[PDB]
Formats: sequence, structure tokens, C-alpha cells
Amino acid sequence: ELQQNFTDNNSIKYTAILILIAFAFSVLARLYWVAWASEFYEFFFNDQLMITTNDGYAFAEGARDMIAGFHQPNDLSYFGSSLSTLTYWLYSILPFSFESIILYMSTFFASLIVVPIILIAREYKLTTYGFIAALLGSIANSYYNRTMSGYYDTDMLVLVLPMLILLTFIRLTINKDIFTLLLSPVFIMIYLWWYPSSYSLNFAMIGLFGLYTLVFHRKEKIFYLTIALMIIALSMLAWQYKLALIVLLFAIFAFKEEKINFYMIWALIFISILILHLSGGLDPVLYQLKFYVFKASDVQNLKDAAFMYFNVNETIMEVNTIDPEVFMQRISSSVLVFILSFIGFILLLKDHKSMLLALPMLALGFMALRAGLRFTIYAVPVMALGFGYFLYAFFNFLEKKQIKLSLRNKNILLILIAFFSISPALMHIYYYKSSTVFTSYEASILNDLKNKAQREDYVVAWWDYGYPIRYYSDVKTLIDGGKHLGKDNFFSSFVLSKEQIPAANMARLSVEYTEKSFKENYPDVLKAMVKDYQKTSAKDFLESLNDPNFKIDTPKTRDVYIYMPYRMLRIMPVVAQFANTNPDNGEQEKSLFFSQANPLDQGSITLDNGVEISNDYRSLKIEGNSIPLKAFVDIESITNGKFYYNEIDSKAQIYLLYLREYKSYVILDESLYNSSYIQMFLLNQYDQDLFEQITNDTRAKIYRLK
Amino acid sequence: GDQAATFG
Ligand SMILES: CC(=O)N[C@H]1[C@@H](OP(=O)(O)OP(=O)(O)OC/C=C(/C)CC/C=C(/C)CC/C=C(/C)CCC=C(C)C)O[C@H](CO)[C@@H](O)[C@@H]1O
Ligand SMILES: [Mn+2]
Ligand SMILES: [Mn+2]
Ligand code: NA
Repeated sequence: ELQQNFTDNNSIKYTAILILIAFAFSVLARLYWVAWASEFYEFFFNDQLMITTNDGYAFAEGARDMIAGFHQPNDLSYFGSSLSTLTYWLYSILPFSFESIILYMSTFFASLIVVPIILIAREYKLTTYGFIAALLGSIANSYYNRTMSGYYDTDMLVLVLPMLILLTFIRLTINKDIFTLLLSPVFIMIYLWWYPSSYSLNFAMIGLFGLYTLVFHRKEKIFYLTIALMIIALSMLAWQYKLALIVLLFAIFAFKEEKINFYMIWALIFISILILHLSGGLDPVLYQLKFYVFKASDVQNLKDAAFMYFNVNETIMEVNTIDPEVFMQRISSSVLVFILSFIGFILLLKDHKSMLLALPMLALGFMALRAGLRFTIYAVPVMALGFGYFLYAFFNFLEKKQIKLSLRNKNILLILIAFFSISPALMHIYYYKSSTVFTSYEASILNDLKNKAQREDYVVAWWDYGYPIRYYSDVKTLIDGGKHLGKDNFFSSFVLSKEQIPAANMARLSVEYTEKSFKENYPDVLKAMVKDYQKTSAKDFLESLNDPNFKIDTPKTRDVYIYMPYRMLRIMPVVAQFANTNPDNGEQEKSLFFSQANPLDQGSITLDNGVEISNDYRSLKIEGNSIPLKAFVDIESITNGKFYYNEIDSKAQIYLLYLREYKSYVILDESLYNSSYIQMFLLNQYDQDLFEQITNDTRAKIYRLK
Repeated sequence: GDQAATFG
């Protein structure tokens, strides 16, 4: 069974068997987390596991609303979006529950990446090495992360489509396949329809396909024709204009041998560049670069048309930076395999010039080093082929150096090499015991909110929670996973981190002015608030918000809920930082002392962050420095508001909070202690003239304005 | 790691 020769085999039957083996491997491998997570009651809702990224709930809401057939005007529902639409088709066609579909779609489609990997490897007559490369590429660390079961997001096809476009270019370079004239464009359309940001990659790849053609095929008409078709496919023409052009030029080139004169096709290239230009061309690329590569704060380019706001970019986990070890493991699950993968890619390049067309994705992935870990994805499959090529290279050496190796033994050697180098990805999967977005309890709290509040109501929360609340509670939010600029975040920051009188004034004013801005398009909503109540600056208006005798000339059009969950505690300083920023200034106002940590054991308490709590319960020890406490607040009931305020030092400024119900400690300053969050959630102290308590739980509180 | 959520 093993003595036979697999390397030379490139048959369609063999490649189909290999695709099936690798696809089944990819699915099976992302089934372990389902097996693990299913044993915890905390992860279920409606008899199924929950989604596993915040953003999935955005498409999940959208899918739900397409199924229901409507949404409300100006909830920012992903109604009609691509992943919502594919979810809706599959839901209407299949017998499985909605939650199961949303759980498993990524597990299926991300595994399709196995197809183009080993078909590209096969175009070079390396199908078996393609098979190994597809195994590695399908479960490599960062790719797995954003496509595991429950990662119900757009990442699940975001390399499959570009890899199929690459395969398309390869087949054109090797066989001059006329069917490329059709597939290259169609795939770009699908990619552009599935992930509009894909524009940038498409623009780069198409661009390179031109330069490559100016070099290696400077005379072949089919390359110029397919370039014109692809640039058209990049444009904003209606789908029928695009497809009409594509099919027209395709038939005319396919069935005419007198064909299309060369001047005509250069004319087509010009018409194309004009059309794509009218469609906005290259601007989306410079914008995305502006946000991720240049990390600008004011990205909409409004000097004095807006106020100045804290920059959310340095706040999102996806966009956080990464050191070289982690970059390499994200890409290859291991430094060794990464080095060998890179060598393999060089050798593959300096053997198949066409693999040059993979450079955009490679470049995009490496761009992670500047633009955040979320980009390494783009380098996984390219680099995986590189590793495949390295293996082909290695055994090639072993024959060009006449090494005496049986077939059975060379095959045992290959299986061993591939298994030993694919191990790190499996380890990562095993350890990547990710958990649900929320707990059953929070999804339950928000669904009960659904049955309590109205569809046209707002809940003020932090933007992290915008998608899950809108999914579970079917309400409106101020900010969410895709609407979370400084200018957007300011209102929720203020409501949650300032005192209650102005927090409620701001909750009413912000919800009302957001609703108005749907009809009025304020470039800055805070600026609209200011320039309505006849104030001179942001600080001026916000400080005028402090008056218990405040006139409210904006009428009430809905209820305004405030969602205050326990899990926000640990990011309270980050939330607070947004309203800590003088909008007239961009300047930080107070210093913000905060951290939450767990006691270790039970004589001097140490806490995770090295902060020693005094035996006295009267001082802390940060970085060798002992700092006095103003008070030790020992909180036994978050819901009852039963707590014990122990005075220590009227002259000091730091508070220590003990959460018995969580066995956790909080270290904060005076400014944060009085925030709406710490008071209404932890201590259960709220002005009953300003809010009504709607839900009171140890894990979350929901209040309503009045 | 790969979440469109807050950290810090
Ligand atoms: C449900 C939900 O809310 N989802 C939200 C989430 O989703 P998202 O990540 O998918 O959207 P995105 O952040 O804009 O994607 C940009 C990621 C790219 C890889 C594409 C473009 C990035 C570049 C850096 C351009 C690079 C240019 C090239 C030409 C490639 C070649 C480069 C080389 C060679 C160096 O984030 C959004 C935040 O606003 C929201 O809108 C969206 O709603
Ligand atoms: Mn996402
Ligand atoms: Mn709705
Ligand atoms: Na349990």
C-alpha cells in the first residue's frame, strides 16, 4: 500500500480523493472545539452553541431580519449583506436550526481553501505537495482563529476567493485557458460582492496582472482582454452591465479567430480605467491605508467641522500589534515551519514566475506587522504553498544527490515530515479553548429585554456589545462593531463614566440627536448639540449639561435603556478614556487610575497584577511603591446594594473594592468611583428620579430613562 | 485576539 509512487500522480481521481481528504480533515479539525464547548451549559442558547466573534451577531441580525422580511428604518441592520444573504438561502433550503447554521457555516466554507491550494500545486504538477500544503494552510493558527466553528464572520471566504483568482491566473499562464476570460472576472465580482473591502486586494492583484503581462506576455491578446474585463468587474457598473460586457467580449474572443484588433482592446482598457475611475477608484485603498497603515485619528478629514476625539484604533483587539515570534506562529503555527515556508516560497518563485501573482496576499499578510494581527490571514495559504514547495525541493535534492531511498521509505519519510510539522497547528487548536461571545445568562437577559422593550427603542451600551444587543434584544444602539469612531463612542463613554445627572442628560440628548441625524446628517453630533444649545465649545456645552434645572427642548420619541454588564468592569478605564478627552482639545482631562485583579490565595495579598494589598487592608504596593487607600469598600450584594464602606484616610485618593460574589478586587480613583457604572452596577445606587431599574442581576443591570 | 472588541 505504501511501496507505491504518489509524487508523480496528478490524476483527476487522485486529486479529487486528496481534496476530499483535506476538506474532511479541515472540518474534523474544527470540530474539536464544538466537542469541548458543548460540555458547558454557559455556552448554549436555544439548544445550540453561540457565535464566537462579536461581528457574527451583526450578520446574524441581518440574516434573521431577511428571514423575517424586514427591519426597522435606521437600525443599522446588515439586511441584504452577503453573509446574511447566504445564511438566509441556506436557512431556507436546509432542515437545521438557525443557530446550528450560524455555528457551522464558517467550519464549512473556510475549509474550501483546501481546493485552490492543491489545484495551484497541481498546475505545477505537485498535487501531493499541494495536499500537504492544504492540510497546513487549512488549520494554521491565525486562519483557524477567524474560521473556527462559531466564527460566524466574513473571514470564512476572504482568502478562498482570492486564492481561486490566483489559480485562475496560473491556469492562464500555463495553458492559455480561454475559460479564464470568464472566471477571473466572475470571481472578482463574487469577491467584491462577498467582502467589499476586498476591493483593495483586487485592485492590487489586477494591477500586478497588468505589469506581469507587460513583461512575460507582452504580445498575447487574451491577457489584455481579460485585464479589461477584470477592471470592468472592479467598477461600480450595475451587475447586468458588467456581466453583459464580460460575456460579450468573451464570446467574441472565444469564437472569432480574426478576433479583436489590438487597438480596440487598448481602447477597452481606457474605457475601463475611466469607468473604474468614475466608480471612485483607488480611494478605498488610500482610505484603508489611512486607518490601518497610517492609523490617523481624524480619518474623515474635518478640521473644525468636527471636534477632536480619542482614537479607537489603538483600542481594538484585531488591530493590536504583534512581535515576530507571534507573527510567524500566526502564519505557520511555528517559527521553523515559517522559515522553511519562506524558503519554499522563494524557490517556488524562482521556478514558476507566475507564483509572482501571489505577492499581493503575501504582502497583505506581512502588512500585519504594521496594521495589526488580523491581516496575517492573507499570508497563510501562499506561505503554505511555499512550505509544500520546500518539501518537493528537499526530496528533489535527495535524488539530485543520489540518496538511496526506497519508495516505501521516502513515503514514510514524507508522512512523518508533514505530521511533525503540522503538529503545532493541532496543539494551537487544542489550546484555543475559545468561549462564546456572551454567556447563556446575558443572552437570556437581552432576550427578556426583547420581550420587554420596543423595537424602536435605544439601549446605550459600549460598542463591543452593539451587535449582540441588537441581535438578542432587537433594539437600536448608539455604537457597534462597525460604528465606533471617537466621535461615535463619546456619548456612550460619557453616559457610562460620568455622574448620573449629566449621564441621563447625555443619554437623552445623544439618542435624540442620533435619531435626528438620520434625517439631518450632522458631520459631528456633539457639534450639532453644541451649535443648537448656543454654546461656544464642547467643554462649555458638556459642563452646562451638569444642571439639575436643565431644559430639554428635544422631545421624547422612544424609551432609552442603559445596559451595564459585569464584564465591562475590566475595560472601564478604556471606556472612560473616550469621554476623558476634551472634544475642543483632543486633550486628556484626568489621569484614570483603574485595574481589576483576582486574589491568589489566603498575610499580604498579591493579586494578578503584582499589586500587594496591605495586610492592614489600608495600603497597596505597585512597582515597589506603597500607596495609601482612602476607603475599603467590601461589596456582598451587587443586586441588593449591600456593601460596607470602611473609612481609612480622608486625605488619600485610591479606593479598593472587594467583589465577594466574584472574589475579585478593583483599584480605582475618585473620578471612576463616582461614574454611573461603578455606582449603579456595583453599589446599586441610582437616582430614582432619573432612572427606573428594569433588570437587576449580579451579571447585569438594565435601567430606563424617564 | 481576533475580536472586533475592546482591550487595554
Ligand atoms: C459586522 C461588522 O461590523 N464588521 C466590521 C469589520 O469588518 P471588516 O474588517 O471586514 O471591514 P474593514 O475593517 O474595513 O476591512 C479592512 C481589511 C482589509 C484586509 C482590506 C483593506 C486593508 C488595507 C490595509 C488596504 C491594503 C491595500 C492593498 C491594495 C492590498 C496590498 C497591500 C500591500 C501589498 C502592503 O471592520 C470595519 C471597521 O470599519 C467595519 O466597517 C465592519 O462593519
Ligand atoms: Mn470581523
Ligand atoms: Mn430591528
Ligand atoms: Na459548567
